[PDB]
This record gives sequence, C-alpha cells and structure tokens, in this order.
Amino acid sequence: ATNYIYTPLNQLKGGTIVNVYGVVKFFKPPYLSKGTDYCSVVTIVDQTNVKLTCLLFSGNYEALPIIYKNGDIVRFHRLKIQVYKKETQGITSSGFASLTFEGTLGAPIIPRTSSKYFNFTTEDHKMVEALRVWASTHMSPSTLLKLCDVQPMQYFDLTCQLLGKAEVDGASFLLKVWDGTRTPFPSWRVLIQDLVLEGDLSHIHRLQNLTIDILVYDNHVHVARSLKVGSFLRIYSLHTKLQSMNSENQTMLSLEFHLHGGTSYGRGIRVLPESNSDVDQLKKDLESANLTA
DNA sequence: GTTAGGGTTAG
Repeated sequence: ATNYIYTPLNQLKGGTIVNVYGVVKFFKPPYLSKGTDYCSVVTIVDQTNVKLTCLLFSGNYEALPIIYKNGDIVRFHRLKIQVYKKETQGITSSGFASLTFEGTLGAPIIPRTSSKYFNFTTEDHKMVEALRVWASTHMSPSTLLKLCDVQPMQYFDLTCQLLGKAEVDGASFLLKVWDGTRTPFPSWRVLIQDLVLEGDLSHIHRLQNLTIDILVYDNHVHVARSLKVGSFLRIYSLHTKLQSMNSENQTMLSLEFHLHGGTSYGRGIRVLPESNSDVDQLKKDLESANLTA
C-alpha cells in the first residue's frame, strides 16, 4: 500500500525525511555549484504561513524542481529536514523528487517533473487547488514586463527569444535577445569581433533596436555559451542601467543590460519550453513585430 | 561526501 503523508511546514522537525507541498516565494534556478552538483534554492510557504528554505542538489539539472516563477506550487518527496545555525532548512535526500504546477486559480493543473515514474492522485489535485486558493489572497499575481516598459535602473525577469551569442573576453559573454517590443532608450551595443557572433545576422540587422544586448558575467558565462539560438529564455534579475556618459567622456543615452555574477536574488537563466504558456504569448508578439520590421 | 546555507554588480 502506498499512501504519502505531507507534513505542514510548521510541524517540521530536524533529523527527519518528509514530503511537503508549498507555494514558491523565492527561488534560484538550477546552477552549477562550487561542489559536485547543480544547486537550486527554493523557499516555500503554505497555509500555516511558515516559510521553509530548501537547499536542493543533484548531478542532473533536470532532477531539480522545474520552477518558472514565484507563485508556482511544488510538491516535494524525500526532503530531509535539518538545522543550520539554529535555523531549520530543507535539503535534498536520496530519491528526492518534485512536481511543479502553475500557481494561479483556475489554471490547468499539469504536473511538471523529470521523473519517469511518479504518484499523482485526486488528493494532489485538492492540495494544489487549496494552495492556489490560499495564495490568491496571501500573495501577488503573475505580470510579465516587456522591454518597452523597463525603467532606467531596475532588476526584472525577462521572457525573450535568443537571437545571437558572442564571446567577449571570457569573464563576460553577450546574448542578443528580443521580445517584440522596443526599449524606451536604445540598447547599448557591446563591441564584438567579426565572425564571433553566432545566429542569423541578417535577421538581427533587420530588427534593429528591437533586439537588445545583454552581457552576462562570471558563472553565467558557461550557461550562456551553451544556449541554443532561437530558444526561449527567462533571464532572472536582469539589471538595467541607463548610461549617460560614454567611455570617451561624451554625453549620450543608452540602456545597458547586465546579468551580474553570483546567484543572489535568483540571477540566472532558465530555458522555457514551447509547452510554456508565456512562450505562446511571446511568439505572437514576435510575429506582430516581425511584420513591421 | 561537498556543494549552499536567498537578500542584487559595481564589469
């Protein structure tokens, strides 16, 4: 007989392995740690209003929770509860498995996971719906900022399509992306070498200022280097910076986009599959834009 | 086994 027991987040105890359900309040998408594994940090909350920060490690990128945005709902199996500096934290245990769901009321309930075999019952449905009901009142909806609405200096998550990639100087790497709308000020343009840029050059040229240049640094470089041109991405905590003085000390205006080193605040990149509803909307904006350009 | 242990670079 198989019957999973889920422990409310306020009833957790150190030195135990449990199963839990929660709403994602914060998360760092999978990233290669200094150690052996990819790592994803996820802070979840449930109806008891207690928050639990989970440190999840796996040698396989796909084995970590497939979370696309805050508000997503997760089901974790085999989560070990321990105490770190008098603080209880969750961490992956052997056989750890997760299912992730959209967190908005009335949304399809389609479990996302890399697991080949997984338990999914009517009981799970009720649990997900209950968290969505709870969340609608104790959390904020999800809002997708387009490039035409970005402010001079702010951090934001960008949903876009990758059009080009270019090595720069090793410590940084260029991603040329677009979302179908134009920034309020022209994007800065990183000086690139000739044959270095990979992607449809003529398409990029025709789009003009519809594309923006994003420079990613340090740990973000190997991830950027591996991206497939044409794929859809969510770049978390991208940073805009209005530049009003160039390197030659001339006054001007351009908008810079940086994905700074480190993983604080979720800075990172996750490839969005075409099965993602946000990608469906994006494709239409791209088609509309393409006709004009 | 370690990793990381949320809480913005400073290019």
